[PDB]
Amino acid sequence: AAQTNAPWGLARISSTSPGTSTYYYDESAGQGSCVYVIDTGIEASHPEFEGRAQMVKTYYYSSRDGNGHGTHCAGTVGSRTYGVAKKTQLFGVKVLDDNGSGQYSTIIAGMDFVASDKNNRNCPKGVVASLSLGGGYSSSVNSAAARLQSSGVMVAVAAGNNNADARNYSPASEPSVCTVGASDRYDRRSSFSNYGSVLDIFGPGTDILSTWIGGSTRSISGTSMATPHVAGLAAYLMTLGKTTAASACRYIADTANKGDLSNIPFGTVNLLAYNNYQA
Repeated sequence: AAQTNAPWGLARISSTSPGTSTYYYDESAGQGSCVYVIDTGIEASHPEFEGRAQMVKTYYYSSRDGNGHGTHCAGTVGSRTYGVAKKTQLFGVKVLDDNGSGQYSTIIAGMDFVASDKNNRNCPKGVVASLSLGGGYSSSVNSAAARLQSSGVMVAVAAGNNNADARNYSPASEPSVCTVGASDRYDRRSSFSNYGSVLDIFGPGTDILSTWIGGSTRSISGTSMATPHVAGLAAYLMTLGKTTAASACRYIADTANKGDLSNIPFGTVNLLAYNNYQA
């Protein structure tokens, strides 16, 4: 399938070269997979989600996304126009308040929620969790992410936006999950992207168009935007049967575009997420 005039990041993940604008992908499109977006919520009523999004849990007075961040990330995972995996099921877990903040204890509870809640959902092709959040190093936060991964969920987490080594941030620094840095449309490391040995992969993160609250759209930047590209890619590849939740991060690294990014510090992987789809 070909989506013309796609957001640059979608075109990038199906291309061996920057500078194109059509996204190419197998029409299975993540059907039968599920992606949990653990964030500020999801505006499930947005036409772009086509009834495939729902809120499953909140720790606050509403499950609505009063911020936009979670809706934007969910749109990159799975919206019809802005999403990588256009037929996946999206499940929102609101661990962040409408200002985008959340206590680590709530975030940990949300991760353990997903590890159990997947047993209440129909996801025959597999389960992914996208975590566009983080703070300073916490062994308890890392351990929660490790448990979620161990339970059979492909966990993708943001590297962070500090232009620093991600070893000092959580859950970015957890070795067993997929830690995602950000790149721009010219294949440069995004100016804010964290780096370091703990990163597994880069995805598009600068000037990413996606859904927003109030039935709208906007372009924003962050490792928060790169993470759902990788989460959606995992769901797409799992639906294709090419990999599993336990092996998808490694498979994405195996099949990535290699050595094409600039300003990657010595010791950080130079790997850009790529679907290897041959139309």
